[PDB]
Amino acid sequence: MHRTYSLRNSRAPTASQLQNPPPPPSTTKGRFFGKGGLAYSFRRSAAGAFGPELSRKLSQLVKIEKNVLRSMELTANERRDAAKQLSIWGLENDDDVSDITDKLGVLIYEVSELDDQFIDRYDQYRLTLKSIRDIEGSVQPSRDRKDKITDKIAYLKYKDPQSPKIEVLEQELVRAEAESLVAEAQLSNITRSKLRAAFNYQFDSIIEHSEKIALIAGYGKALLELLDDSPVTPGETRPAYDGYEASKQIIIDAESALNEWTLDSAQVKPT
Amino acid sequence: MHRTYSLRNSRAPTASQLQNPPPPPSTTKGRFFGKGGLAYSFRRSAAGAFGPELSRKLSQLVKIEKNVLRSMELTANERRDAAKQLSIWGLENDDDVSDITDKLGVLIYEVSELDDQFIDRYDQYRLTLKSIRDIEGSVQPSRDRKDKITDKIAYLKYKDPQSPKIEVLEQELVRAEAESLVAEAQLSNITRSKLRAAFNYQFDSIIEHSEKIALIAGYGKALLELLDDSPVTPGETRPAYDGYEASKQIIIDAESALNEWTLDSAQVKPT
Amino acid sequence: MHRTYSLRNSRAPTASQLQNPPPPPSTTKGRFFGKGGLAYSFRRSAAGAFGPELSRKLSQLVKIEKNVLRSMELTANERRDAAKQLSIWGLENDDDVSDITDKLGVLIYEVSELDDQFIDRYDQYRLTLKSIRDIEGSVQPSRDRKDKITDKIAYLKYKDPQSPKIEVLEQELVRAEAESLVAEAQLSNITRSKLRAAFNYQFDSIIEHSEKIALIAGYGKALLELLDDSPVTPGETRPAYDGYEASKQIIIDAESALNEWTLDSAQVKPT
Repeated sequence: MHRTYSLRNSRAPTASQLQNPPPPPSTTKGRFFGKGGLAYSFRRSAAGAFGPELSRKLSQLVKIEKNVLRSMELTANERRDAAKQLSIWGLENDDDVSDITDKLGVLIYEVSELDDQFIDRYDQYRLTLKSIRDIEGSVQPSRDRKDKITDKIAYLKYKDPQSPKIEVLEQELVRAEAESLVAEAQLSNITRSKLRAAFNYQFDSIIEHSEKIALIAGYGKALLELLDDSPVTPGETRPAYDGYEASKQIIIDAESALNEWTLDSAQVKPT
Repeated sequence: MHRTYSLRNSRAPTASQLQNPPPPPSTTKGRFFGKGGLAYSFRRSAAGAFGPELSRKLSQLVKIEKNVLRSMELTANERRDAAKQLSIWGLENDDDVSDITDKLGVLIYEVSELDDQFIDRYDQYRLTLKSIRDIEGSVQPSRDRKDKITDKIAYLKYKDPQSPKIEVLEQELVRAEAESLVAEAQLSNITRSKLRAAFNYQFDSIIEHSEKIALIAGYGKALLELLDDSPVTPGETRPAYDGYEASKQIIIDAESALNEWTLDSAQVKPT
Repeated sequence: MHRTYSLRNSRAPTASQLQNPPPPPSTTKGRFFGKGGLAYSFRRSAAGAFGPELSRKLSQLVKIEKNVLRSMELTANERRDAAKQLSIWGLENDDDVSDITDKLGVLIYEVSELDDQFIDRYDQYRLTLKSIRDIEGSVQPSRDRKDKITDKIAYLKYKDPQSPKIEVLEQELVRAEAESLVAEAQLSNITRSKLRAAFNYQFDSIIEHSEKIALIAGYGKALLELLDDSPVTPGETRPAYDGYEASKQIIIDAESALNEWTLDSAQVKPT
């Protein structure tokens, strides 16, 4: 988060924000529950009511992550349709305009397919989170039994300190305690391992997607440079278009670079 | 109290009062019962009517202390709101003015949170007072029984000095007396211990809060020094503001000093 | 604010918080509107509805500050009553206990009177804020007239560009603009001056109050040291109390130090 020490819900402008004023807030921000509907909210609340207490939060996280994946795939499909129909509109235009919008449509198609691949990786990470949820929520009943048996032992001791069940219940409490402390140890180990692996995978997918999208954007801007933005004076003829070969090579190079990209090929250097 | 030997309800001016004349009395001192309402007064009176006689005063003290804590938390919340909305007003002003009032709002926010922490400590001390009230008010019925039984013994002796109940009642009086004198001894011991511990805790919290507020005030005055109070002549332009970094470091240092403060780090030296 | 970069509504423990675990949250935090009543809320909302737009926020700040002052004076009076009745309870106790609680009552009385003095200073600062509110809210109608006249000029120009009123209205717009830009300049100057002076006064009062309360707390802890916390074994006699002279000199020294305190005598050194 970028907030400086102030009560303001506004952050100090960065270098990009200093370069130009930020655009006004989106006009599509309507008034609603802030999420669109209620069925997924009911699912989330059910995850927050019925599940075991100590696993309830992680089950809710898994459900919300599934919602995020659903929304991401839906918006990727919608972006694909938008690119297709944008190029459809650009078909009946100037030949230069038609070619430029067609190539932009292909680039957005690549962006959509890369989004789909990142979505598959994101679902793999979500499955890992589901696995850690499962193991930890199945290790919870050990401590549940420990708490129940210690409460029963306290109640029996208060009611009848000389009851014969005291010794056997004490052995059982010891046994659940040996079952439980070291189970906590194993749970911590597996939680650390699974969390580290899943988040490393997720961040590798994130950086790969970001770098591929950045390369696509750079190639698209270089190809936009090809577009002739010089206006033609009223009443004049249309100059001939000869950018088929240049955009031809540009899209060829974009595909070649996308094939060539590797995890080590990432040029992002954190400091 | 600062009153010198005079009938005056006025005290000799101190060095601070000698430096400048004291401000006139507050204009918000309206006419009322002096406390605002009646429900808490009814609660206090009920504490002063229904409880056991010797514990009634301490129960009243606990109730009044709860009232004080309620008022303190309410005024802390109101001060927080005042700081927020003051900085809100200062948003639409000069950039230097906006920054200075924003940082002042953060400082008052820190003052409010420190007040909340002191309030938690004060409630812990109030709980200790409640504990001493409970033990002492539960030890009162021992002396109540002693007084009742000695009155009964005197009445029986006057009515019938040869009654057979005289001997058994005398044994019971002895027994309550052995129950009561040493109970007074234990009550004195526990009262001393609890009072000393609770008041030491309260005074430690008080000095910690005072020192933190003093550091906040000093940093705030040093930051007010950053404000450009030089007036600009009519019709002239606004000089550029460059105090972001200086206040940046000032608030950083204030937070660092607040973290660094310890009980031994207090620089107040009573003589 | 002490929050580190995390979504947690919890701050990293400081040195004092590292020394001992923080006390649990206060048990007096009931369920209500969070402020106690509704009449002051109605007053605040009226300040936020009826006043001029650009002065509405500052008028609300003044009203909320008046509420804060009212609450502070009420809680100071309640603390005074609490100290008095605490010493009242301590009257019927051990002679050492009676003396120690009486002196503690005097110390809390001093704290209350210092709170009253700080309240007077705080009301002076609030009056300064009221003054800046008044001048700025009275300079707002100049820009109000400027906006009204420019809207009227635009409407007249659209309706009839050749209307004779165009020239006179244009002169009037120029005149309000000469009235308004330099009025903005003067408003910025007076706002800077008043804000700096008022906040310097407020912070001086704050640091003075904090230092006096810290000295009171230190003297009170040194006097608590005088209390004999050694328990007496059951069945034994009460050792004689001889702490009249020591507490005598301690309270004398506390009064002398309170008289001796000056603004320059403050030992708080911000870094």
